[PDB]
Amino acid sequence: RTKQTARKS
Amino acid sequence: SVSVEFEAKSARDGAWYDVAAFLSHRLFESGDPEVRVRFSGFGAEEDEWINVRKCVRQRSLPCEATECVAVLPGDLILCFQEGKDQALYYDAHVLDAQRRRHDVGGCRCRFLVRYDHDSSEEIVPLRKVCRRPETDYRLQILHAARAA
Ligand SMILES: [Zn+2]
Repeated sequence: RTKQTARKS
Repeated sequence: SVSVEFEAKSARDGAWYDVAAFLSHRLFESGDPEVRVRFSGFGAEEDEWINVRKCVRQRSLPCEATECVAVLPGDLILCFQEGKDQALYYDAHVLDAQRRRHDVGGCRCRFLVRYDHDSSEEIVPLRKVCRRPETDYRLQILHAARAA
């Protein structure tokens, strides 16, 4: 199953 | 067969990211092998050398609605810290759980968590929580309690 999309910086 | 997938901790931010591929290895006389990692959904420019023993581990599991019972005070979890300028998965410990009856949308429980890297605290829903895979054990135990 699926993780949330990481957004860096 | 059972698949085994990994996540790796970045030296840039101390957050954990899914690993898409292991590209190369390097060894030191002092020990602690390092592996070159391509991160899932990021591409070559984000590639990193990662300490295998310290910063690579079996992937944390985003929770199914029924699996909130396997999230306990005292646990390390991988928690989505969603800010305005960034949103990243960080290690955290569960301090307290407010368990509420589920509805059409699934789990309504809430968890007070404390992030390991900055000691900041947050109340989060289950959709931001990833279980360490060994907690499958708990669920298995629970599964054995059912009626045949
Ligand atoms: Zn719940």
